[PDB]
Parts: sequence; structure tokens; C-alpha cells
Amino acid sequence: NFVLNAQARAEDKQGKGASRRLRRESLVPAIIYGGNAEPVAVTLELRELVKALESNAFFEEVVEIKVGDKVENVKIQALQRHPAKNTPMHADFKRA
Amino acid sequence: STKNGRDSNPKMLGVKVYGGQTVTAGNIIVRQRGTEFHAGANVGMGRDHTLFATADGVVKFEVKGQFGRRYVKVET
Amino acid sequence: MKTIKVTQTKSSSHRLKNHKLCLQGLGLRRIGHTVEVQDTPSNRGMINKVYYMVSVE
Amino acid sequence: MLQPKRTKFRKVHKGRNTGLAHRGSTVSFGSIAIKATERGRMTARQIEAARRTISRRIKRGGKIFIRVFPDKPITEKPLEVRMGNGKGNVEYWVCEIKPGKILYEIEGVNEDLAREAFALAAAKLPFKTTIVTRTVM
RNA sequence: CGAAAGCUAUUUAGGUAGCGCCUCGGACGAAUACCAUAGGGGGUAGAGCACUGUUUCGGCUAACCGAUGCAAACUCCGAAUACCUAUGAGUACUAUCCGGGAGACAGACUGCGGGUGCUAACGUCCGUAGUCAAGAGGAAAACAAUCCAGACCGCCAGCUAAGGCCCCAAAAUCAUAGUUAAGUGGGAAACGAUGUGGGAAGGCAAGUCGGCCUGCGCGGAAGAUGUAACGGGG
RNA sequence: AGUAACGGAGGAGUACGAAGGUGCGCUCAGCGUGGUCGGAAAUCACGCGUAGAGUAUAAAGGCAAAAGCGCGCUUAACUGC
RNA sequence: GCUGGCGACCAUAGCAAGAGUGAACCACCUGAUCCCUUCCCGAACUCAGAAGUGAAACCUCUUAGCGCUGAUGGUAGUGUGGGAUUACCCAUGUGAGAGUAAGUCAUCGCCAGCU
Ligand SMILES: [Mg+2]
Ligand SMILES: [Mg+2]
Ligand SMILES: [Mg+2]
Ligand SMILES: [Mg+2]
Ligand SMILES: [Mg+2]
Ligand SMILES: [Mg+2]
Ligand SMILES: [Mg+2]
Ligand SMILES: [Mg+2]
Ligand SMILES: [Mg+2]
Ligand SMILES: [Mg+2]
Ligand SMILES: [Mg+2]
Ligand SMILES: [Mg+2]
Ligand SMILES: [Mg+2]
Ligand SMILES: [Mg+2]
Ligand SMILES: [Mg+2]
Ligand SMILES: [Mg+2]
Repeated sequence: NFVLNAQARAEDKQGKGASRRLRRESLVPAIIYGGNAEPVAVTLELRELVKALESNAFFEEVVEIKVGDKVENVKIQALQRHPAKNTPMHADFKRA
Repeated sequence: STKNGRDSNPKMLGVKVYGGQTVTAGNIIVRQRGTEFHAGANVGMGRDHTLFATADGVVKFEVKGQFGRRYVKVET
Repeated sequence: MKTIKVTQTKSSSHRLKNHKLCLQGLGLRRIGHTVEVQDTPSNRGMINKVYYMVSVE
Repeated sequence: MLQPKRTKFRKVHKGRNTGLAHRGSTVSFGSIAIKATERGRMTARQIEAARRTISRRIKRGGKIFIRVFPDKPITEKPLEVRMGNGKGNVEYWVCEIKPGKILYEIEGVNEDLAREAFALAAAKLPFKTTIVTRTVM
């Protein structure tokens, strides 16, 4: 059982400059899709996610993402790492 | 001493009249080496594949057919 | 309606040609000059081109 | 020394080297790999030198995958000639290296020996490198 | 009032002619430009491997399949800008045409996109913007081409720009929280190292061990008249 | 659109009275099989995926109403514009 | 409800595999006498037909199997102002290609015949 404590990522926090500002303070953008609902943009914490990505069971079972009284049961779908440093930059999450 | 150093003179090919422009009958619309554009309604094609207008109207480009060709036509 | 006051702050002598024409098309003549213009989209376009040497209130 | 068997043209414009290596930057053949954290050129002589060093340390075990291939030719002018009169003659061949690109990969060795061999080979390269292992997503 | 150092041709190449760029007179006044909205066609940046080439490992019997890269003269794709047209606001003696008089056709540097050279040159050749040329004042010690700014004349008046406020020399020995001990600041790489400040984690039982990510420092560091690689004092 | 270098690569100084006009008509190349010499390739007959064939000639842009390939009749390879 | 013809559109519309139809229409089918053909051949092009069969074909229905379509988020690139000089950073505007979720076994116009 893994849990990543997220926060909402509305507009005017989406884009290229806003995402660079997010990463310059150790936060990671992410998106949640699947099911029958609309996607949900999210901000996760970098150290939390780095810690989670070291266990092989995180890639297989259902993870809980809490964006504030809203729990989502998702699986990690895709990951974007920086090419020179392996720092994760974006994560996709499929509703499961 | 080398074996290069040649070239041709320019030819000035291209689109002369764009979409939404008015034209008189006879105006050249496209100078092209092959048929990048094909002749639609009120447009003729010369011996060197020059597309020209044969009536007064307004130029319009489109894509048509089962081969997805580019056509230009004049709307009166 | 809506009207705005615009002031020229920096010099305009070594800017691009269209940036000098944007200032000339608003009524601005020198540093510290302030003019009063209508708040249309067409005026806002010129004000947006030269945001780095004008001040809007 | 690696080079293509035939090419379309002999000589090539200089060009610039910008950007990052988004494609050849994931371990895809073995367990452990050496990656470039900086940009530069890599001649065919340096490729062969690092290959020899690695395969000497590894005791002919496992496998080595070369993932860089030198296919861009470089010309020079002879000594004591003036500035005109055509382009020079092809002298050697390089691969362009953008930060992120995997250079070598090893298979079938425990990580400690692979890291010793990689530390031996990183001393013969013109840019800064790092060591990387396989990962899932 | 105010250029050009370009294009085309030349027994031409430091000459000259037509066109481009300046000026004066006449005609004619929104046709013109800037911006917004609307209608257009691209094959560049990037990317990709569908063609043309080239590259790596495997499978199968040169070729097909799987995985994996590259390209000025490859493209299944594909911008931002730029360019063309119509309509509209506001602000500008704008745009056109017809005549008199020219000069100029050796350019230079800086930034961006390139070819050539050694991604050398205060090198050379194009595109594009700024300055000089033909432009004075302030800063950069001094310093055509950098930064700020365009000098009609006069004033022992005032506010600012770039850059600055311990003394030479005008203005803070100003306030708040940190880092540096190297005169680092105030010249330089691969690489080396218990320097020192910060951060996310681990192993073992008065804590200890070594590992990563980072701010600022250390070594690597030898030249000829005189300190002489902060303008100086400091 | 245009754009320079003693920058990187290639061609031309012709051909054709049909290789021009016109009406009508056709569709390449590649592979596998069965077939007298005859074989990996002549000429047949039949199938599956196909634009990779061709164009007098270099490359590029093109080419199904084929601009590619045949047959009959012809001189519009006309005069004034 | 099954058709024939002419179009719009040009794969979310196509290829594959399966299944169905013969009143009518269409197709195969009969004969070459006449019209008309074959660089040979009634194969195809024609003509006069009507014993047959829905075998082949066409047409309509089923299944994403191959294809095609395709977000959102991020990334690359980039105009303008500033800072650095190996090609990046900051502000502001813009924004792919690839890949992921997902979608598709067609929509429509004019006419004539059948039941
Ligand atoms: Mg930006
Ligand atoms: Mg003047
Ligand atoms: Mg001259
Ligand atoms: Mg006049
Ligand atoms: Mg490119
Ligand atoms: Mg000259
Ligand atoms: Mg010049
Ligand atoms: Mg020079
Ligand atoms: Mg002079
Ligand atoms: Mg001056
Ligand atoms: Mg001065
Ligand atoms: Mg001075
Ligand atoms: Mg003082
Ligand atoms: Mg104090
Ligand atoms: Mg997007
Ligand atoms: Mg997309």
C-alpha cells in the first residue's frame, strides 16, 4: 500500500514556465486519466515519489493518490526522466 | 583546382495570388515545375504547368478527390 | 468607455522599426511624455508590443 | 577503426551540436551502462581505446555493446597552405555526443567488476560520464 | 534637408553606365504605414524512420522478422516568426506620379542563423538587426563600432538613466539574514583531496560508519626593463 | 521571392516527319508454381502482396482523364492576332 | 425490405475472415447466322437470345485481426525584453513530432423498378 499526498494543479500553473517554476521548488507535475471522468492535473512531491520508485511493488499494485479529501485508485502508466540526470519530471496515472 | 563552381540562374517559382484575393481573367496564380496544384473551376493550365485564371472572381484553395490532391479554383 | 494613460519611459532611438512606429502611432514623442488613449484592442496591441519602455496606469 | 563501408557524399557541413539525447539514453541491451553527462565529439580511436580497456578488465566475460557509431567525417587542410582553393581532405570520423547518450553497455557481470572497468574506460574519454543501471518505467 | 559603400553589365575589378538610396519644384490628398480581426500557401527549427542511404545486437531461411541509433544534397510529419490580401479604430504631411541637380558603387565592429578555417584569428564569405562612418554628453582606468542617451543659444535652479555611494573623487563607513579565510574576490582544464555550510536517505549499537545531491573555497599554476592579472591607496 | 565564396555534387552546345495531332484501346515491374531443349534469366499457363517499372537525355518537381505503352487516319511542328 | 444508375465525401469510410440472397434486378449461361471483333483465339468487344445455376462474382449483414483516427498532461523548438557564451537561464506570448487513454466494420443527395 503506497500513498502519494498530492495537491491540485489548476490553470495558470500549467504550461512551460509554470512547470519550470514548480520543478525549481522540488515538485513534480502529473496527470490522472482513465475511467469515465475527466482528467485531473496534480502536483506531487519529488522526494516522496523518488522514495516510492525504488520498490518494485510500486509498479504493480494499486496506488492511492490523495489530492485533498479526494482519493484516487490509480496505477502508474508512464514516467518522464531527465536525460542527463535521472530526475523524474512527469508521471501518468491510470484510474484503476 | 576543384571541379565544382557551377549553378543556374533563378526561376522565381511559387504562389503569386493567395486565398481570398480577387483576380481578373488571365492572371497567373501559380508558377510550378510540376503539378503541386491542379486546376479547378475557372482555372487553366499552361504548357509549363502554369495555373492561370480564365474568369474574374476570388481565388480559393482546397483538397479534393480520392488521391487527396491540392486544387485551386476561382469563385465568380 | 475606458481610457488609459501611457508614458514613455526609456529611449526609443535604437529600437526596431516597428517598435518606433508603434510609439509614433500612439502619440508618444519623448521620454516622460504622457498621452491619453482609448482602450480598444487595436490600441492595446501597440501598447503590448512596447511593454518594455512604457508605463500604463 | 569503425567507419561506414560507403556513403552518399564524402564531405559534410560543419553544423552545430545542441540539445539533449532523448532517444539513445535508456539501458536496452544489458544491465549496466556508461552515459555522457556532457557534449562533445568522439573519434573512432577513442571508441576503440575504451573498448580495449573494458574488455581487458572484464576478462572476456559477458558481452560489451557499443552504442555509438562514428559516421560523420572531418576534413583538414595540409600543413603550410593558404585559405582558399576548395575544401580539405577527410582525415578521421566522429560521433556527436549530446548529454544523456549511452556509450557502452555490459552484460553478464556482477556490478562491482563492471564499475571497475567503467572507471578504467572513463579516463580515456574527452567528456564527463556517469554510470547507470536498468530500471522499469 | 541629408546619403551610399548595393544589384546588373563592362579588356571590368581603386574607372564608368542603368536601377536602389539624397535634395529641390509641380501635381494630387488618405490611396500609405503602425495595430486588431479575418482569409491564405509553405517544408525551415524540432522530430521521425514511411522512402533513399548508413549503424548495433538477436531470430530464421542476400533477404524477411524483433529490438536499437544517425542524415546539408532523406521525409509518414511539422511550428514560432516572416510574407500576401480584405475590413476597422486612433495616431502621423503618409503613399503615388511628372520634371531640375547630385553624391555613391574600398566599408567596419557587435549580437543572432550559417558556409569556409582548427566551432583559430581585430581571419574570410553570405542573411538579418544595432552602432560608427556622418554623432558630441555620462559609465566601462585609458578604450570609432559596447551600455545609457540624440547637443538651437544662455543660467552659481530642479528630477532622473546607465553606473554608483571608505579616501583619491560627488553620494550609505545605511538597515536586515547568511556564506567565504582563499586578498578568493582581483586570470585558466582533465584530475586530486577527512576544507567548510546546507538537503533527501541507509547500516550497526556515548553514538559511530560511508554514500549520494548541492553553495562557497584549496592544489594543478613557469618568462623575459619595474610591483605590473582590483586604476591606486587600502 | 532573392541571396556570396578558387564552397559540396552533377549535366548541355542535341535528338525526332514521328519520338508531332487525333479517335479508340492497354497497364507495369518483383516473386512462387507447373511446363522439350532451356540453365539463376528467352518463350508460355496460373496465382499472392504490390508503384519499388517507364519517360530519347542530368537532377528536381510531376504523371490514372495516366504525362507511361499500342493501332488507324493524318500535318494545328498553320496564317493574322 | 431487397435492388440498379448518377453523385457528394476520400480509410472513424480501408483490407481481412465469416454468413446470407435469386420474385424483380444483376450476374454467370446458349449460339454464332446477320451487324461488329481477335498483331491467334466470340477470352475480351459485339449481336440474337433464355434451357439452366446463385458455383464464381457483385451487393448487403457480423468481428478490431491488420490498418486508419486520437485527446489531456508533459517535453522539444520559438517572436519580443534582459542576462550568460557552447548554446543555455529568467519574464511574457506561443507550442509540436513521437508516445499514452480512447474511437472506428460509414454518413448523405437525385432518380427508376420490385414487394
Ligand atoms: Mg520562455
Ligand atoms: Mg536632420
Ligand atoms: Mg567596382
Ligand atoms: Mg517634392
Ligand atoms: Mg534538424
Ligand atoms: Mg565592392
Ligand atoms: Mg558586407
Ligand atoms: Mg574582418
Ligand atoms: Mg568616407
Ligand atoms: Mg558617442
Ligand atoms: Mg564617451
Ligand atoms: Mg572618460
Ligand atoms: Mg565623498
Ligand atoms: Mg554597516
Ligand atoms: Mg500539447
Ligand atoms: Mg499530438
